[PDB]
Amino acid sequence: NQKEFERVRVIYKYALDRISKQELFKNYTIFEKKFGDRRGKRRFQYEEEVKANPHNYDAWFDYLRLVESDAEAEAVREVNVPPIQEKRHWKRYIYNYALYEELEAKDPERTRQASLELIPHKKAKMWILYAQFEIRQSLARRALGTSIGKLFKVYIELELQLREFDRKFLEFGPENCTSWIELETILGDIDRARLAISQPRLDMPEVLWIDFEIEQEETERTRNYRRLLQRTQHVKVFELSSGKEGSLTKNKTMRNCEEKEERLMLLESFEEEFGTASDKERVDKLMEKVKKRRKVQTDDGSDAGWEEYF
Amino acid sequence: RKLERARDLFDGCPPKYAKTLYLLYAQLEEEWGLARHAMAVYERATRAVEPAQQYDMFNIIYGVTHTRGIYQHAREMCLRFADMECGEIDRARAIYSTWKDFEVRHGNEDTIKEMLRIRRSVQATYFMASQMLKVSGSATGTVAPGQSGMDDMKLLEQRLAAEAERDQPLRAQSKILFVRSDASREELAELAQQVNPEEI
Repeated sequence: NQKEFERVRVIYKYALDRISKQELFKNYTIFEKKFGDRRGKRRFQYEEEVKANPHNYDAWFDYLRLVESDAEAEAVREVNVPPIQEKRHWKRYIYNYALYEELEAKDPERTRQASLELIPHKKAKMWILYAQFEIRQSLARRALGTSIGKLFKVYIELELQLREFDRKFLEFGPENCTSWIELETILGDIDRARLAISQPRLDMPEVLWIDFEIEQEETERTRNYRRLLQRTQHVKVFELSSGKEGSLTKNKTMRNCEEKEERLMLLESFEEEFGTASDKERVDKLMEKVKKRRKVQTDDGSDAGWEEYF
Repeated sequence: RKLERARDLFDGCPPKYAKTLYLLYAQLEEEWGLARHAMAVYERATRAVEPAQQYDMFNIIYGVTHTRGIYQHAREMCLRFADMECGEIDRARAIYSTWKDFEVRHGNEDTIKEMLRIRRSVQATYFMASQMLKVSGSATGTVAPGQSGMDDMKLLEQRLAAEAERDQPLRAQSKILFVRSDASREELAELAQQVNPEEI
């Protein structure tokens, strides 16, 4: 109130060397007053009051103190930079969830030297194999060289080798070899997209053995009808509806189709697919009016034959 | 400038003057003025300063602390809603620190995902019964599951013909096991009809 800039700072500093050893609540309030009085550049005690209150937050348990370590470290980061990172490393380690919490913080600190920080965080046979393929070959390779080492790992590692090798049949084969150890069909469909690729895939599927065979059958059919029917016979036996859809896309479609339908009906009231596949076969026939009328004749023929069959 | 500050030695006037320095873009100096205003007018007029002061300074940890100092009504909720998305649960705890307020928190917690919301109601229980019915029943429908069903019993017993339909539904839900409890439920609701009819 006496308009003293410097004498108030003398009083405040001369008080806060003994009076907080108990603790520092009124010290923080007088810090807020000193930042206020300076207002009515000068936000130094703004940081000191926040940092003291951050450390003042008691560490009870392990995750509670490690949660506070995330708060004050971010406060220290935005505003001994190495010793605060080291005391943060011991707080996170000295607390299951800290492996995902620190890694983040740790990485950030390291980024803000690189070889030592990575060895501490990384501290098993497949992990060494993943490192030797995308370590030396800064961000992404080294910025997922330690984050990756900790469900889509075989898929991401196969995409990492395909990107590293191309900048290739050496890295793609490493993904194809690790696909076999359902999963191998993903690496097979990707390597072929980049016809050996079309085939290798086929061969693999064959050797292995409803969705997996549908992908291999549709790929060999789209590339340019003999092997499409062969894959249907060694897979379809959803699966019954798939065999009907395969015959639609791939002369003797009505006869064989109807035979199959009747057989299925006999091998189990449940003749809704015989009238539906016959109505689509009639409507799909080339002729409009003549095409639509032919579809009605084909659909009604299945309905009449179905309604007269017990 | 000094000619103007002479006025500061001695609210509309206040916001106006801060707007002057803002026009001169002294920025931080201007925020100081809002410091000098609020030490004066206390929790009434100070709010009238403070809402614009927040919207502005955030626009420019410090502001977080400023709300912290500030906190000692809806303004707190807007402000807290801001802080969580620019810890969230912490904010929800702050709002927790009235029915509409309970309704909000639950909404933001649902925004953080479903699991908390069932949790929120338990806090909620302690016209409010209509709200606990509004959320507890929903949680029961969503449904740990044994604790949830027993909770459905605890809530149905916690405290109205539609509610009778609710307890009857909870009894009916059982695969031939919610009958006895169901008839007991309709019996209790009938007892409520008795206490209601008994009223003058």
